[PDB]
Amino acid sequence: LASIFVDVSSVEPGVQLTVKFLGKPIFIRRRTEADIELGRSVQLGQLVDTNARNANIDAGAEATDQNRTLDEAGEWLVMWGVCTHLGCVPIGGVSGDFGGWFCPCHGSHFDSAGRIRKGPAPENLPIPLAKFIDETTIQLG
Ligand code: FES
Repeated sequence: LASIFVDVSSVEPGVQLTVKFLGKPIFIRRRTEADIELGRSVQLGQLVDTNARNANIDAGAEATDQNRTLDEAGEWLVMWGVCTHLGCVPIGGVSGDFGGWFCPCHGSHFDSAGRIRKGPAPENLPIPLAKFIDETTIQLG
């Protein structure tokens, strides 16, 4: 079966793990308290794309910070590392003007929940089928 199983036991706050799945990067960021608070401080009305783009929940779900992470605590942000404009790999480590990712191909800025805030990309970075299957492992797909 296609599903893969990622050990995240050693991922510390402020670290992104990048894993290849279906030929493309998946970003698994363990968010800092700053990342989480900032994500939760954004009103839906401020967003370019109000859809959660999240395979795990209703396709009409709103792009609240809570609908962008795997866990209620908001520590685990898992998304395709594929810019929704033309597919370049967004640069992380708190890059760009919105405390998240910057796609250097045509200048798209994503926030700390991977939501599009500035530039040509039309959509928030999509979230794959992903869930914890115990304390230390995320199943993708
Ligand atoms: S591919 Fe990301 S801004 Fe164009």
